[PDB]
Amino acid sequence: RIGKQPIPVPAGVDVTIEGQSISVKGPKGTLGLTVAEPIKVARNDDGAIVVTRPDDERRNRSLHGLSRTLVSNLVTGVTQGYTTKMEIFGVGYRVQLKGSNLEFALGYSHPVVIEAPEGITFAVQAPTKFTVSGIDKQKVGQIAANIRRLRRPDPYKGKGVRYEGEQIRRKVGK
Amino acid sequence: ARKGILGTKLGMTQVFDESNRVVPVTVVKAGPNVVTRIRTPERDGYSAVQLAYGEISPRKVNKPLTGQYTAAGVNPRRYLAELRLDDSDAATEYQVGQELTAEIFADGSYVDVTGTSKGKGFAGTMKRHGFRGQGASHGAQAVHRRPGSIGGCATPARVFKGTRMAGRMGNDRVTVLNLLVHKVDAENGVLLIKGAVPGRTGGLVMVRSAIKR
Amino acid sequence: VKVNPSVKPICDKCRLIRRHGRVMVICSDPRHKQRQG
Amino acid sequence: NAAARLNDITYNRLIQGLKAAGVEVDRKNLADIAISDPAAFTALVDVARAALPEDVNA
Amino acid sequence: PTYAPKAGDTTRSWYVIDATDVVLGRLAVAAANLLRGKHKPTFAPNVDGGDFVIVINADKVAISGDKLQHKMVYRHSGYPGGLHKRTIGELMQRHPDRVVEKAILGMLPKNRLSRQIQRKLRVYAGPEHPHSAQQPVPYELKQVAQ
RNA sequence: CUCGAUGUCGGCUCGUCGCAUCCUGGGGCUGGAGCAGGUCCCAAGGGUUGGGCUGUUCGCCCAUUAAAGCGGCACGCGAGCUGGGUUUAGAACGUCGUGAGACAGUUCGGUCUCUAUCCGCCGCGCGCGUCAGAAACUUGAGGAAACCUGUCCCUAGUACG
RNA sequence: ACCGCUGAAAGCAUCUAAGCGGGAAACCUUCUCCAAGAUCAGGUUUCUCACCCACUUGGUGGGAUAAGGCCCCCCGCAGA
Repeated sequence: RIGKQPIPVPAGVDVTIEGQSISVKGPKGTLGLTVAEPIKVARNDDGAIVVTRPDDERRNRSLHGLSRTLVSNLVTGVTQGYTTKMEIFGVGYRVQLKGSNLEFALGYSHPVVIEAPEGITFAVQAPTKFTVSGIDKQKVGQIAANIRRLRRPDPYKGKGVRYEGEQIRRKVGK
Repeated sequence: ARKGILGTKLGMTQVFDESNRVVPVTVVKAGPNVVTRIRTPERDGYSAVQLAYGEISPRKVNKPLTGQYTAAGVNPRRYLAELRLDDSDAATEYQVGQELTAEIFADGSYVDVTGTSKGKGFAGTMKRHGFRGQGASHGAQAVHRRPGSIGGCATPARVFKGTRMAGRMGNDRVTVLNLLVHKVDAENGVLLIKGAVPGRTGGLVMVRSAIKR
Repeated sequence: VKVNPSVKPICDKCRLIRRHGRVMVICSDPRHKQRQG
Repeated sequence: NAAARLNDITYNRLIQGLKAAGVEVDRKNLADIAISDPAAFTALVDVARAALPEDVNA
Repeated sequence: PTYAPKAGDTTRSWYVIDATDVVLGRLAVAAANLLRGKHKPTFAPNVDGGDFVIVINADKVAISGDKLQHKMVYRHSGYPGGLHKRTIGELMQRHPDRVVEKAILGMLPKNRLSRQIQRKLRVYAGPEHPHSAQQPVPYELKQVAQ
C-alpha cells in the first residue's frame, strides 16, 4: 500500500537523479543513494519524487516500498537531523566529553572512549543523560548498538542505557 | 626497519649485572667491516640490502664476485647476505658502502638472532624428535631406542607423509627470538648478548632487530 | 534458546518467521525463543 | 561439425537437409570434401538449407 | 583417411577474449574447444593442434556471489589432514587466474596433451596484455543456429 | 572372501582421525541477586596426569589438576617389543562318568623365525633439464613445524548481597 | 552460534529478501622453517664473450680451450 505514497520535496536544493542514483541537498550536508535498477524512478510535475514498479515478482514490491522509505529517509534526514536519546539508570557514572568524543564509566576500569565516526553530533543533556544525532539512521544507530551488551543491562537492578522505555524487566526479589 | 648486522660467534662467557645477578652472555664480533648493496623494489620488488662481512684474499675470490664488488666499488668480503627490511618504499635508509657497526644497537634493545645450527649428524628419533624409547629390562628383545610402530595395518595401507624418523640435523637456519642486548663494546665491535646463539664458534650469525619485545 | 526440531507458538502473543530459511518463534519474552533446530 | 559451424549450421540440420534433398553421400568423403574443397562443401550446405522444411513443427 | 596430422601443418594464431560479462562456464568451454581446435575441419586429437587463447579481465568473470561465498576449492598436501580449504572468492581476490585456469583444466581431457595444450594458455587478471607483438584476434561467443 | 594359514585380549612405544566438547574460548535461557552453578547451539587448534588393586579392558580407591573426554583405524599397531592371560603336551583339589577322559570352573610350569625385492616413508647423492657456459644473492606459488595454561597481588572486600 | 542498525513484501510489524556493522583459542594473513624439478623450470647482477678439423662450408660430427668447476693431497666442533 506504500506504492500509493509520493514523497514531497520541501527543500529540493539539489535533489536529483544521476543515472539511477539520487543526490540530495537541503539545510544539512549532502547525501547520495544508489537506486535499484529494476525500479523506475521519476520526478513529478510538482517536484515530488515518484518511485514505481508493478509486481508479479514480490521483490519488485519490496524494492518499491523499501525505496520509498529510503528516499523519505534522505529527505527527512537532510531537512531534519535524526537523533537518539540515551538515559542512564545506574550508580557511579558521569557522562564525560573530553576532546570531541564520549567517555563512559560505570563500575569497571578503563573507561570506554567511543571512537566517534565522521559526520555525527554527540550531545550531553545531563551527567546521566546524553543524546546523539546525525543525517543517517544507519550511522547513528550503529553507535547505538556498539554500546549495549558490553556489560549487559541486568534486568534486576539496572546499570545502563534505555531508549526511553523498552519495558525493561525487573528483578523478582532475591 | 629490521636493522641488523653480520657477525661471528666468539663463544660464551658470563658477566655480573648491576643488581648482582649473573648474565650468561654470548659474544659476537660485529665491527667496522660491514658494507652494503641496494636491492630496490623498483627492479626486484623486495626493498632489501645485501650485507657483506669478512676478509678474503683478492686472489682467492673469483672474478664475477670481483665484478659485483667492482660495481659496488668495495674491497671484497668473505660473506654476503640479503636482509629483508620492510614492505614499504624505504629508499632513504641505507647507502652504497655505508659503515655499519654494532653501534646500531641501543644497549638494551631486544633482538632476533638467526644462523646455522651445529652439526649433530645422522641420529635416531631419540634426538631427532625425542621418543620415549622402550626400556630393555623385562624381556624386551631388541627395541631399545627403536621407533616402534608406524600407523595402522590394513586400511591405511601406507605410512602418513612426514612421520618422525631418523635423519640429519644441523646446519639449519634457526631463528631465536627476543634476546636481550646486554652491552655494546663499540670500541672493539664486540656485542654482548644475553642468551645462547645458534652455531659454532667461528660461524656466521645474523643479528637483527626484534619486533615483539 | 530452545532449539528443537518442532516449532509452534507458546501463546497468543508471538510471531513465526523465516530468517535465512530458519523457522523461529518470537514471543518477545525470553522463556523459549524456540528455533527450528 | 567443424566445417558446418564455420558455415553457421549444425550437424543435425545438415544431415536432415541432405536427407530431404536425397544426397546419399557418406560422411567419409563428405569430410574429405570438407577439407580439400570447402567451396563445394558450402554448396552442399546451401542445398541442405534449401531442403529443410521450416522449423521444429509438424 | 586424413590430411591434417602432418608435421608443420598447424596454424597457431593468438585469439583474445575480453572475458568480463561472460560467465565462467561458457567462457571456459569456448576457450577449451577453441584451444583444442574443434572449430577446425583439421581437428586431430592425436596432435597438439588448435590456436592459442588469451583470457583478459579474469577478475571480472561473471560468477554469482551465491557461489563466491559457498563454492570452495580444496588443495590437499599429502600430509595427514593437510586439506588446504580455501574460498573461491578469496582466490578471486588473490589469483583469479588460477580460478579460471583450474576451471579449464577440469574441462580438458586427463592426458598429456592437457599439458601440451595448457602451456599454450595465457591468463592475466588485468585488462592489459603485455604480449601484443603477435596478432591478437578478439573472439566472441554465440549460439550458432537451431 | 581367506583353511596348499587372515597369528587373536591386555600392556609398552610412535602417530593419526572424528566431535555427539572433560577443560581452556565464544553466546542465549533460567526456579540466573553475587561467587559458584543447571540446560542448549557453535567451535576439534592444544592439553587431557601420576599411583595402589586386578593377568585385565572395565571398574573401585587415595592424593592432585583449569580438566584427569568418549570413540574409529584387524575391539590400531607381534616381518617393532613383552606372553601374565588366552588356546596344546605334564601335574592337581572339587564336580560329571564304572573308564579311558571332559567341563565358558579353578590352580602350578610352559621357546615368538625373517640377510627388506616393490609401493610408501625418513635423510643424503649422481645425471639431465631450465634453449650459450659458469658463479653470487633473493622472492615465495604453495607447504611444513608451533598453537596449552595456572597462581598471587592491585583496581576492590569494590559491584551485588 | 549469538547479537544488531536500517527497512519492505503485509500503510503496521519484522536482523532480511536489497544493503550495512559488531562478532571467538577454529579459518586466512602477520611470527619461525624448507622451497622455482613450483617444467609458467622464475627474479637481479656479474666474469668468459670468440679456436681448429672430418662430411654435404652450412644443416651436421670430432678435437682443443678462456670464465668457472671437478678429481688426488693436508684438514674441519661438516661428516655413514
